[PDB]
This record gives sequence, C-alpha cells and structure tokens, in this order.
Amino acid sequence: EELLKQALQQAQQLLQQAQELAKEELLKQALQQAQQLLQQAQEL
Amino acid sequence: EELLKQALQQAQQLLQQAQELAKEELLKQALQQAQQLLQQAQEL
Repeated sequence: EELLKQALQQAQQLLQQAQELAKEELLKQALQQAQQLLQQAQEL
Repeated sequence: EELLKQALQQAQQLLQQAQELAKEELLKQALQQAQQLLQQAQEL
C-alpha cells in the first residue's frame, strides 16, 4: 500500500517528465515506464 | 500533440485522484482510466 504510494508517486513524476518532453525516445520511455508503475499500481 | 498534452494533463489529474484515494472501486477506476489516457498518449 505505501508501495502503491511509491508506485503512484513515481508514475506521477514520470508523466510529468513526459509532459515537459512534450512542451522523442525519452518521451516514449517515460510513458512506457509510467505504464509499468501503473500496472503495478493496478495489481497492487 | 496538444492532444498528447490533453491526454497527459488528464492522466496526471487522474493519478492524483488515485493517490488521494490511496491516502477501492474509485481507486480502481482512476487507474484504469489513467491507463487509457496513457495508451492514447503512447499511440499519439
């Protein structure tokens, strides 16, 4: 559960990296990685 | 691209709803929905 927290806080930090990249490879990566934390968040 | 922005800004608003729900059904929903915006973000 604090793990879900560690997963969400980091997915949040990563969607924010995606966002500033949006304003290529590193945007792709940041979204992939964030999806990961969210799948963990979902199963957690 | 501003669409990727609209997708990311909203996925961000949703991982934040998940987070406060974390501190059941609505946490599940918020993560599902956020994953959606991120898949759109990825394909976009």
